[PDB]
Amino acid sequence: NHTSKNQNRKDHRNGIKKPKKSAYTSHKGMCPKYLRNLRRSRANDPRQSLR
Amino acid sequence: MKLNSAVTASRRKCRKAYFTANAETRAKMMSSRLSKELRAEHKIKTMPIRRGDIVEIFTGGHKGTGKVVEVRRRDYKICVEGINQKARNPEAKPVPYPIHPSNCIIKELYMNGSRYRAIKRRQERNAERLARI
Amino acid sequence: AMGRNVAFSNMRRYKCTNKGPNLIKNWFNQPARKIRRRQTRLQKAKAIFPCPLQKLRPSVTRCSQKFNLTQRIGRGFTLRELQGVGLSAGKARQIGIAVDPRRKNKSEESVARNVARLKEYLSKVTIFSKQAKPEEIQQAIQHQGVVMPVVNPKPVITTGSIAEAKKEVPENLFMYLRNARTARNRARLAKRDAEREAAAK
Amino acid sequence: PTRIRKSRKRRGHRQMGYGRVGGHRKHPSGRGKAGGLQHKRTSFDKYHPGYFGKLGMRNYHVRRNIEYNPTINIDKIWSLIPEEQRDGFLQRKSTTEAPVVDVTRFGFFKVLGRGSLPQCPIIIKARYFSSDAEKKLREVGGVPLLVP
Amino acid sequence: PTVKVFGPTGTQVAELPRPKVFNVPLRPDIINFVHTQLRKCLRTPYAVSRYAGVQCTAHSWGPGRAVARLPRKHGGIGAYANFARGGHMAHPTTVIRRWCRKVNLNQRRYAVASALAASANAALVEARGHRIADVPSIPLVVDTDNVTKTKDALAIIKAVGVLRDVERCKDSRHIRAGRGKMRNRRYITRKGPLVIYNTEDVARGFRNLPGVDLCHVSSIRLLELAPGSHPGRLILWTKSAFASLDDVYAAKQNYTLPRSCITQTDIERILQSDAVQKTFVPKRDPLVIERKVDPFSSKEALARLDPSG
RNA sequence: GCUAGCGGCGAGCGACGCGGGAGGAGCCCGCCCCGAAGGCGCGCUGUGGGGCCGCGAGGGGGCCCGAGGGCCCCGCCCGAGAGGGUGCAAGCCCCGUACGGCGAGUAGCGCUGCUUGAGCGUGCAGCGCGAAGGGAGGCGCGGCCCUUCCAAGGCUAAAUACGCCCCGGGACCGAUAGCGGACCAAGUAGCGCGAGCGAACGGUGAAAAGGACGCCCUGCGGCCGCUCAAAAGACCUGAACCCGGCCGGCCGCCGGCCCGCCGGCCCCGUCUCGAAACACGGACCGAGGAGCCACGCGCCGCGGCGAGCCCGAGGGAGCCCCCGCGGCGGAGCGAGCGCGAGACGCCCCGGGCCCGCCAUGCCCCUGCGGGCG
Repeated sequence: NHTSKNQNRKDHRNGIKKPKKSAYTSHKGMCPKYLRNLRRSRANDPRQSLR
Repeated sequence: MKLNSAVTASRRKCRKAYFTANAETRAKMMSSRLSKELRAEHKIKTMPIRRGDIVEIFTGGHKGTGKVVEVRRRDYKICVEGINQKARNPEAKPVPYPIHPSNCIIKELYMNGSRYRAIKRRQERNAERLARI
Repeated sequence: AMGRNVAFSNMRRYKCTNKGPNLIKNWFNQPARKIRRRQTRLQKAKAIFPCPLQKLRPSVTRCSQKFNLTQRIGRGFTLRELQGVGLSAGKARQIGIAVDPRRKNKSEESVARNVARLKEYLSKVTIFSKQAKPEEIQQAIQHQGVVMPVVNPKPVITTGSIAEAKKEVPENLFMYLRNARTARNRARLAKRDAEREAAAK
Repeated sequence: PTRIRKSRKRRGHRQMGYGRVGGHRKHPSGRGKAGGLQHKRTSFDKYHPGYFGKLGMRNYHVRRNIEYNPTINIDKIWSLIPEEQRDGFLQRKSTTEAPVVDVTRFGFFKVLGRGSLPQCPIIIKARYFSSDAEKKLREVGGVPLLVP
Repeated sequence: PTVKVFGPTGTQVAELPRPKVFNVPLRPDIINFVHTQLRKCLRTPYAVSRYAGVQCTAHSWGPGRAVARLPRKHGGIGAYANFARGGHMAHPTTVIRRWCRKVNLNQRRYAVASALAASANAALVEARGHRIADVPSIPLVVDTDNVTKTKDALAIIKAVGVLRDVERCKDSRHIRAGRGKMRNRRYITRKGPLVIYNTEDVARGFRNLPGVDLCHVSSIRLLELAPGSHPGRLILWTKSAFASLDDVYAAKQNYTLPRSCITQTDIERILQSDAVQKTFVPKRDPLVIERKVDPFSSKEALARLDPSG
């Protein structure tokens, strides 16, 4: 009953989809200390988006 | 058009009413055109057909004039003396060809007394209408 | 569709669909109903030709803090309101004013509203008596629809002085509002703490 | 419009769009939302979060009128004022003739602040005012008066 | 722009301004949709008797008797199935169906307005099938006082150019082509002019005229304005009706007429404008294809590719 | 309103209060005051009072047809050109139509049972026990209030529902359909001891003109013909299957060719991994025969209008016209008390911030309150 024949042909029908650009550069799982300091550096001089 | 709802405009209701109607209604339905000469004398366009009337057929094959020997209201037709089907055997009794009364013009009427009374009632009712109601 | 993302339907299953009382109510008689109500209305109007079909009813604040701003028409004028005009309930009914003993004004402003409505109606009403007076009756003209229909006036902007207005509002109004709102909870909790403080020494 | 329908086109095909190996049969997945904790758990977990269980306190009767509290943002307060009156008010300014808008009369009980009011002073009257709303109107020189 | 008014005599009695409804953009799609929806709302419900084919008592005989398993009576007569003679239809028609379709007021008004506007277009009327060659102007505004006699109305119509349309209708009456003949719908005539009347009591005079219909400016009907979901009907306006059209179409609460649009010719003139043509840049000259013939075989053919050879 | 609730909190179930309408009308007894004043053979164990009937327009000629209601020319009446009939398709041949006239075994409570969305009870009931100023306010209990009303007696129109029956209309069905039943005799003929079941069957033609005559035949019957436009002759049209004559061939299909030769062809439908299958269904032919409708949901396309939008019910001598609320959207989030979004931006996408919820630390008024990080 168990069988995986035709699984690879089915996967390669239009597959090998890459993960996505947001995934490669993300703030997920990163060191919380790194994230906090990054926000302070951004919040000054040109990068600051604060009004 | 018809502005009254009571009268039916259905083909089904109309045909059933004509096909099965009381004899009083069969009479009016079996009216026939009074002649130009009679109309001028009596002032009625059409009078109901009777058994002493002499009538001239004006459309159907057999267009002659004769007295109405018989009226069969059930068949909605009248029989005129002298208009018959061709008796196949020469020594045979004639069978009348029924003519519809619409196909006829009334040359003469059986005057009676009730006919005269009926003619007068219409003459006064038509006068109310001619007086623009 | 087949599964996938569908909110679940909250329409109840049909009951008595094959047998039982008819739970389907068709509306193909709706246009005919309109003609019927007008015909009954026309017949009734003629029966009291001078008199309006609808009796005078009172302006009443619509209930709830949701509609407390607007006013609608109520069953009848309160005995106090009729007394203010000077009409007894029975005399008022003959004039055409519906009377409700049950209603209580609940205000002094509510009474003023209706007493003014009653006063206006008394002017608008004309009593045709004198046995038969046909010529006056022929041109009487029956009022049609609700009598004195209630009018709900829309909000209009007004001019006010910020200096005088700032006198009534405390500075930091939010603190004043948030303190009033939570006073009961703050007071109970601080009593709960007084018992704990009392129950330590 | 029956004529322009998928079913009519599929006449002449036998199974009528429903398959041979599996055919249209009556309710082969059960009737209604059933088996959502058993056979259909996959779908109910995937697209229906919070469907099963009890999550909150219960009010046996809910009085909608008292739980009704309509709110207006600080951005739309000037919009309520009619345009003819509003256009002159902004140029005229004036502490003495500052516009009074009873948002309660328009139909809103609490003033929240989502946007920015115009600088000309305005007096707003409402049952309640959010703290940010009180601060913004106070910055525009307006008064947050209460209404009865 | 003012529309000429011709009296019963037929000679330019007065001038009246064009009502702004006739400036409404000509949308045929909005008309067809509201016409289709409003014709359905007039339909009377039909259904079969719920108790048809269910009145009999039939039980499937069962397996083993060499007979198909469909309900059969005492005799053994097939019953209670869509395939059995005397059986209930598989899905019986019911009056629960939605016989009426809702329309937004605005969309209905847009259609009625674009239909009156279509009457003004000269070709739309001829396209619909009215005979309008002798008609002086569109819209036809005729000052006709109260008319109670068909002969008076016929003279008006003859003197204003509509007799040929009335005669197309008179000589178009025939028996229908279906069971509709039997179902109290026996005779069909061709649709003719629509006379819009305001306070001019011309209804009695024009009612028995063949193919002609009447409608107070108070209630113009879109099924009338566009018969067959095809707009373009000759309308013989009474002069009160035109003079009241700006009133009728303003008494519509605060309904504002749909803003005027453009036409293919007014898109063509716009396209031919100097600015549009000046922007146009001619394209690169196209490719030459020329089907392959053997190059090696002929001296001239080889010389195009190998002249030295 | 559609959700407050209820439910192996599962499947499902499910009100009301606002608000807009139609319609509106209020009262009476006991108790108590009199005490026969009364309905007086009674009663003081309390009577009495407080729709029919009508008239009803205007057409000829020509040709042809079995017969126009057809055609071809010319006209007339329309407040009537809604229809039906009449020998074919009739505004004018007939009928009609439009236009007329004349408060106690109670409330409650205990226990049970039924029930309800009603949840420590939504209403009812048994039994037990039983008040007095009581009832209610949607979480029980005991206090204290506050609003609101008066159960255990009775009446009451209207707006609403609906079959037989009659009337009218239909984007309905057209005789295996439409009611079981279109047929002078259908719940009939028939069937079952009975309860009960339950058919079949429409059409000659304009007019029955429903068949003149003669020939024969032992006779039947046949034959001619007749009537009629036609036999349409027991009946309109008269298909398929099937069959008989006479004539013509030797033959399933597909292709080439003059045409009977060569070549190729397994029996369909259907389940099935796989059917020509020793799988199943199928003698043959005709007619009928199966994703329709309602409501809910998800999404798409279009059309109107746009912080708006909306034929709701309804109401307007109003007909497809006009006027016409909720609702839905515009603010979210938190179990809830409650609190409450602007900072960027073609679009998309991440980031950053803001709001709520869960913390944390500071500062201070109107303080378990506020603000700020």
